[PDB]
Amino acid sequence: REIVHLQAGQCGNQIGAKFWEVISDEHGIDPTGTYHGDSDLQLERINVYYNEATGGKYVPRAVLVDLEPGTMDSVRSGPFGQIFRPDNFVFGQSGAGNNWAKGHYTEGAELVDSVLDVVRKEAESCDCLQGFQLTHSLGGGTGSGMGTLLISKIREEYPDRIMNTFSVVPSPKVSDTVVEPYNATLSVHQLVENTDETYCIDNEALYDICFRTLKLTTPTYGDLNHLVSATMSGVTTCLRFPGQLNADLRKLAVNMVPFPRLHFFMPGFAPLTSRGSQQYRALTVPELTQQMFDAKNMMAACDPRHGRYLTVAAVFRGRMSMKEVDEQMLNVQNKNSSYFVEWIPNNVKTAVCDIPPRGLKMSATFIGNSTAIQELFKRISEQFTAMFRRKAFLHWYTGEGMDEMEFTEAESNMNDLVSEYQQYQ
Amino acid sequence: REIVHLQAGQCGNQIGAKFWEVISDEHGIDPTGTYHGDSDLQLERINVYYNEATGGKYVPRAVLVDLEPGTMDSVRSGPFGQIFRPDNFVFGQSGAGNNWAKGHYTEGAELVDSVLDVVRKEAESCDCLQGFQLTHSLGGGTGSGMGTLLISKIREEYPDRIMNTFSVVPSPKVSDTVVEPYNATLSVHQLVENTDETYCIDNEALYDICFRTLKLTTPTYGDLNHLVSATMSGVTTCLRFPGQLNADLRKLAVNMVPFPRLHFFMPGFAPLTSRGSQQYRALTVPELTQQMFDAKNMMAACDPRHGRYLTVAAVFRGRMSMKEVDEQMLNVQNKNSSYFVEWIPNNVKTAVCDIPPRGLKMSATFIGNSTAIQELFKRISEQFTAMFRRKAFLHWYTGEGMDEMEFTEAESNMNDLVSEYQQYQ
Amino acid sequence: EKTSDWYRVSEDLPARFNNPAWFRGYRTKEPPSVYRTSNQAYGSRAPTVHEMPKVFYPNSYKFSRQVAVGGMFQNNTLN
Amino acid sequence: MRECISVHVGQAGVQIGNACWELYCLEHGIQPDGQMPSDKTIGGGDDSFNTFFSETGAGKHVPRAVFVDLEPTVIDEVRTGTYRQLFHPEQLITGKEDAANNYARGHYTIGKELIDLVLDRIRKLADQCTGLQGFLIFHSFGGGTGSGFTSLLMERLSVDYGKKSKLEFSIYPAPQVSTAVVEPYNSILTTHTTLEHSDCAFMVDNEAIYDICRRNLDIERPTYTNLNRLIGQIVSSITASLRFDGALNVDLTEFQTNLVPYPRIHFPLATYAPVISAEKAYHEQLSVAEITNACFEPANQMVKCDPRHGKYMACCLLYRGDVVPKDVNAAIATIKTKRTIQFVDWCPTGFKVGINYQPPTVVPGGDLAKVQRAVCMLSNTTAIAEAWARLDHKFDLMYAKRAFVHWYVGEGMEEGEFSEAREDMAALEKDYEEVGMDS
Amino acid sequence: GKKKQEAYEQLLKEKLMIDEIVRKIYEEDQLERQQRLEKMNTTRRYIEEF
Ligand SMILES: Nc1nc2c(ncn2[C@@H]2O[C@H](COP(=O)(O)OP(=O)(O)OP(=O)(O)O)[C@@H](O)[C@H]2O)c(=O)[nH]1
Ligand SMILES: Nc1nc2c(ncn2[C@@H]2O[C@H](COP(=O)(O)OP(=O)(O)O)[C@@H](O)[C@H]2O)c(=O)[nH]1
Ligand SMILES: Nc1nc2c(ncn2[C@@H]2O[C@H](COP(=O)(O)OP(=O)(O)O)[C@@H](O)[C@H]2O)c(=O)[nH]1
Ligand SMILES: [Mg+2]
Repeated sequence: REIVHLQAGQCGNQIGAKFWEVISDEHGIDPTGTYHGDSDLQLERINVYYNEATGGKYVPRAVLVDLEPGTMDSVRSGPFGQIFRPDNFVFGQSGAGNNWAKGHYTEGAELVDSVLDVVRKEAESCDCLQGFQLTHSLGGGTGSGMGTLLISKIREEYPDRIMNTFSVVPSPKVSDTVVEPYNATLSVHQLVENTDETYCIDNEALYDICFRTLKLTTPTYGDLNHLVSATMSGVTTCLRFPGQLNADLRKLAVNMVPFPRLHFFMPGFAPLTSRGSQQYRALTVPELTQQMFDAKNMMAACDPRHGRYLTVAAVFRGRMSMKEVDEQMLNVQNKNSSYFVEWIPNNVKTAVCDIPPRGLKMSATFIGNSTAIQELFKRISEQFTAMFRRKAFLHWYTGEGMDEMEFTEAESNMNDLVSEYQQYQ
Repeated sequence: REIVHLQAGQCGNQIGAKFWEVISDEHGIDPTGTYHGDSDLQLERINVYYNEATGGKYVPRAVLVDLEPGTMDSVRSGPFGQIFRPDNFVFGQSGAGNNWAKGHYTEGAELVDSVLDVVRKEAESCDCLQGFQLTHSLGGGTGSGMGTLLISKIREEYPDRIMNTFSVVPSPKVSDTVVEPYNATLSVHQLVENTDETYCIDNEALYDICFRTLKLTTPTYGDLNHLVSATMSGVTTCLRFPGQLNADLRKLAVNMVPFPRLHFFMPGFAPLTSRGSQQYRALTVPELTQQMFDAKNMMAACDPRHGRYLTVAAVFRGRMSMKEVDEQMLNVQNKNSSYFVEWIPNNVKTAVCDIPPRGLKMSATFIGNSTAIQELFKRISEQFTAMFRRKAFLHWYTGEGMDEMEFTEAESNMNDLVSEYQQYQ
Repeated sequence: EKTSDWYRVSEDLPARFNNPAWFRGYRTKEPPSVYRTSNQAYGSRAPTVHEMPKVFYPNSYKFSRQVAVGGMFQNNTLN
Repeated sequence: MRECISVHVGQAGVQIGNACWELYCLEHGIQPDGQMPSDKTIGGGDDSFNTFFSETGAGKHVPRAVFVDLEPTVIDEVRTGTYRQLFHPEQLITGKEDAANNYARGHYTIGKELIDLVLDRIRKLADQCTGLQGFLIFHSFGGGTGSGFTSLLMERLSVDYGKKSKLEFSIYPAPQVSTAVVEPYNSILTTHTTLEHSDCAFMVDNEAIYDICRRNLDIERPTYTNLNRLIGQIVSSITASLRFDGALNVDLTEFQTNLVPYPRIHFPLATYAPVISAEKAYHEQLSVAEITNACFEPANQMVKCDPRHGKYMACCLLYRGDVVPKDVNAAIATIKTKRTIQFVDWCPTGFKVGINYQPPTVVPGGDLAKVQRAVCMLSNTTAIAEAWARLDHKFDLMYAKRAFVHWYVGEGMEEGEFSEAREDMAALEKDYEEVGMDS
Repeated sequence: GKKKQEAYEQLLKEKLMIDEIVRKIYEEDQLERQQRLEKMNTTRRYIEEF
């Protein structure tokens, strides 16, 4: 089993970088390429996210892609930087002024041809290919746009591998770009098109998580990005470490996504305690379920207590008993009866790996398709509606080769989904 | 078995000046001519490319032809240029002028007799000669004009001996000689019925592979001569070293020339890294086979993706099994079979040699007969006829004994040459 | 360096098979070199005690050769 | 006495041979270069060398082989290698220029330069032998000297020794995996020799022995060495009776009249049985039963072809080692009891057997494990027309557009011959299909 | 086998025999460079004295 990682965009690339460290340490590769680790349960599956390099060296399977050249230098000049291969750092010249357009019809194009060539070598090399993977935002031509292109093109050359975009949905309060509403709407259509499990994360929630559970006094994008790194490291765990109830990326999808169109899920790490309560707490399978469901954790800003929980998953890591997991999972499915659709309740999917996260008796990740995501695709649609009506900052998107109908087809797809969700509440 | 080396022109002399460096880098000959004892399989077949001298010293069988002593003031003053024998240094007093007519008709006869005398004297000192070989320039006049005068002269008294040439072909994008399409369409008119095999060397192909792949900051003509000499030493490796499936220069042409007017080929050297990417790459067979199809490391500047391969041969140097040589090559037959001719499931020669060059555990070089040569030929014919229609640069040829019937017959079989590629596409 | 100590001897195999140290015509362990042809792997290492066949059943025509000379018994005699 | 000149023509042969003569020396005690490392003058009544090694007059035990190849590169490697002092300088004939993949440069132009020396050596190597059972030609059924010179020699070996025998262990142009592009051609024209001046062609395709190393053995990424040692053990098992003793031994003449039926269908197969690598053996019981059942198993045939597409005409089973006669008969029963393995309507008994006594020789530094049992099942099958089909089809995808045909015609071979060849195989093709039809 | 060795030292004896006279060519070639330069200057000093 193997999985490529196409970090496109700044949000994406910087997220990809931190993730590669949280994937290295766990496996044991050092900030160069040598295995200076411990057990064999750390090199028995370095074939998945990693490759091989003459002389006990391990290059990450990645196709770093972004326009503004600066991004790549930052990654290289970062920590685990030289690990990435030089001929996979495919970057561009002129940047895309946060225009979903430029990165899909203008700049992206010239590079997209090349990006797919580097991505080809990576995939063509390995025989099996569980699925691809992409890390992007949803509010700039780099990640939101160029990506949707590097997902469409990829899905049409490889239409059987599990795609998985850990996108960062646009935010409600903590905004940053005024063309963000547009950037996102014109994008969700392409994700709702062909993406197996688009895990949606929201800067807002991640922030609160760092201001109540991590009690951090000042969360810098470093920390905020680390939390998402844990989720990117807790879905592919059953693919690179032993387990008592294995569950790879594909399985998770089949036993999660109900109809082939609800592929927007929310994340959640488990033992995320402040440094002043790790002493007062007792990691026990139970205590790893309250800090697992409690709205706060869910990193998407869509309190599931509003809508219903379509299908819930829990890829618990660590060394726990499954009678305990199974029970402390049923207690939930039962007790909270409304949320889990009462008429057709989705017995939460549970999986248990053994190799835990470096320094943490037990751990777990959470994926829960919830009929509440609506209050996220919806807000981005009210923001589109407003600006679109009085054709707002459209003289830039139209001035790229895009027409106007495209925007209406976009708004249609989004509200089409909003109903496709409400029709299960 | 042996092959003599003969070169005419400035570009021929400059290429062979470092060709004799790279062929003595393998045999272990210092720039005087003595052996440096490294293996018995390093001089057991040195007869092929070297001649014995008065004990210890090994003289090359090289004859150097030009109309000026300018490029011969540097081939002798080079770091490895004292090795040549001075009676083979045949030069004229007056230069040509980058023209075919003055180099083939008026001052050709004053030097072709002296060159034909010394190439016969070396040929009579042989046990068994497989053939001759030439390096020259098509755009110029000393390498193209008198160079193809020696093509026609040698074929007269050596008909049954295989004779290949390594000629640089005129540039697609940026010209060097103002009258270079006149010289090529006269030279290509003569080499197509005489040479058993020929190799196209595009200068922008050398610049594309030096910028994108090997990544020299300031390329010079030394590194270009390194790459053309490596693939020219690599094709002929099985003559002088043992191998478990060998291929001399004569087995190549019977394998790649299906029609007597169809012998224009495409060379390439497989392992080419930068100073950074050397480390992040495991040097084995599957990484080398499917990478040769990648057009970025191709040495043609006219990709086969707008053409069709006809027959391709790769000779492999080093200790490798050919199970994975055949298994990865059939993997790059069935995955992309449209660009190959569909009536042959396996149109590939695979040849092996057990002696690799120094510094590389295994190496490879390939020769390709494709359709995209006609894209070079169609473009150079319209480049020729754009200035031939207006009688532009033509009186400099008619002043040296050149009428128009030979030019209208040089474009005639060039037009028959572009006609004999469309039906095989 | 003796096959009677390590294997079980067959008591009829020739004493050439008893110790393989006499096979002195093989290579003298010159590994690592780059210029080492894959065809030099033919008999690259000397056979040891762990190779020698357990039994050996040769076809002695010594009885056959001493009789097959000339012709067989023919009755040219006067009975 | 029972002797057999071993001819190796072409690089392919010289290589399979350099592998055959090590499994021939190490089988006996012949040292790398003759001089049998003797000691205690106690006699041993060998006489088992008189099947492949001829004693000179000073303990050099010289081989009765004749390596021959135009290109002087594969035959010079033997003339300066660990076996430099085994062959007589003359018995390793060489040339100067190769046949560069061309049946013409093998049976027309060059060839003639050596078909007089090679024959003379085979002659002077025939008058010193006291029982020339038959020659064991080893040629590539798909290359220059392989097909070119073999034609010349095989023809010049029936216009003289005629009444004799010529068993041929040829490499078969593989289905897909192919190195030579002028290969399809260089084969439909070499059937103009095997279908006439031969006796039994144990064709062995590279592709098959390029996967049996992956499934059975674990050797992934196998080279020619490995291939040669396996295509060098079959010849041993087939030529053991002529030396080592046992029970129901089988000479070459007899191994033919118990196999090849009508005077043409004589192209069998070959399947060594205990080919499991050491790692495995430890966990299995290679017994007469499994060794024989795992002989008629699709994924074990040395030529890429389904055995379940053709009735097996005859089957010569050559066992070696501890093979209690009873156990062999048992297997043959079970084999006919199975239904997947179908036989013909013109060979009730069909299968023939034979038990030598010597164990399998374990070439030092090898992949095949040290088993106390082994069975080489030469198998004649009507399905061989499958590996024959592909070739003819590919031939007609090229000779239909006069492809790579000048090079051959130039060296001497009127295009008329190519056609005369295509139909030659049409006959043998119809033949196999025909010999399958029943009253 | 010893005759092959003895023929090898004949070439090695002959190896230094050419290297003896190749030095003599360079030693001779340097002499005319001084012979030209001496004739360069003795014509100088006498061209100015006149
Ligand atoms: N199985 C096996 N086949 C081999 C081996 N060596 C060579 N071959 C076969 O030989 C073919 C290559 O052409 P050859 O028959 O060797 O050509 P050649 O004998 O050198 O004759 P010329 O090239 O004309 O001089 C390949 O298709 C292989 O099938 C080997 O070691 N094992
Ligand atoms: N959660 C999170 N958000 C980020 C990260 N890096 C950047 N962002 C935010 O994501 C938003 C989108 O940025 P992006 O679209 O990548 O900018 P662009 O590449 O120039 O178009 C910005 O407003 C950033 O504040 C990160 O590592 N984690
Ligand atoms: N690869 C390589 N090409 C060269 C070199 N010198 C000249 N050329 C090529 O030769 C072409 C011009 O040839 P020219 O000098 O007119 O040949 P001449 O008439 O025989 O002297 C140019 O397009 C150059 O690219 C060299 O050292 N290496
Ligand atoms: Mg050959």
